[PDB]
Amino acid sequence: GDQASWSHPQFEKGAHKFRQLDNRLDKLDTRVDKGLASSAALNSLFQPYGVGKVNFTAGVGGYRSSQALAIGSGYRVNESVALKAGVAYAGSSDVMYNASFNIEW
Amino acid sequence: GDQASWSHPQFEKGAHKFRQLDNRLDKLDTRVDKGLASSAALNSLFQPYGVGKVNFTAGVGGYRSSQALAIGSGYRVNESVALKAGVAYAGSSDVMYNASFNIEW
Amino acid sequence: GDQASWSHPQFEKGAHKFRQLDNRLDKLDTRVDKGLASSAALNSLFQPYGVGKVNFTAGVGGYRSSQALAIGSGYRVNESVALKAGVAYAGSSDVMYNASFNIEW
Repeated sequence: GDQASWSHPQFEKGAHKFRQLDNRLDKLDTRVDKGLASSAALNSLFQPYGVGKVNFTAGVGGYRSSQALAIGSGYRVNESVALKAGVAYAGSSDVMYNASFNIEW
Repeated sequence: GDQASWSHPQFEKGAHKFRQLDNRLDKLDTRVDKGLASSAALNSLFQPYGVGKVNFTAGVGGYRSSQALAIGSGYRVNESVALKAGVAYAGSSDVMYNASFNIEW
Repeated sequence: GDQASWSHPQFEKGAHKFRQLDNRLDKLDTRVDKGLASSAALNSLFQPYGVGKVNFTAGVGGYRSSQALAIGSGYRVNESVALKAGVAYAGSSDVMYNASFNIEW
């Protein structure tokens, strides 16, 4: 039983199975921790005004116990239609890209 | 050992256990990939102005290697109080709903 | 086989291994459900205007089949530079913090 809490070794091949599963779960949670932190940072922008010019959006964020840096840019044309798109950098292999559009009803 | 990398079969019933766990993990990660993509797309809006009318917010996004479509709408009354709410459609069984409010301090 | 669907018990110690893994997966998905709901709620704000004052941002959200409450606040100085930062409360042990900045290009 390894030390006490873990206790991966179970059978002739249960130790490798338990370790593999435990490693996969930790990897999923990690991607969500950093992935959410970066995504939020990007979704935390909104471009300050924009009657017909370009605006730079960027910022950092954090989730649970992780941190990520997100960036982006969009062009705010007129006061009726809009558009925003940027990329977020989380951890190492956790990258995401956004692209939405705002409109007045 | 299946092919080489996988190697699900372990014992008399380890093959089914390893496959079930591997399938569950992949399903969790998937929901996060599309779920985050859609959520972000919705959170990437902000409604262009709004002194006392309605605004339509919609857009698409992507995370890691997935894509989702999000939509929403809110009424921007006055220049002090606000409100935004919309729904996001990710994958197939990945739907989320938002509803927040902005205020000037 | 427990009841039918579950069927955790497999070997002399497979029941405990299957239960532990199944419990971990459910815990990961949970953190993502509430974590995404709260994060979105916070990222669903944008501060209504701000030429040189403070703005309070807060709201709730939901993902899949969960609900969370998020809050935050930032100071909107001038009509070129900006900043937003807040904290989101999800479930019980699912807390996140954001902090980004907007700028006109």
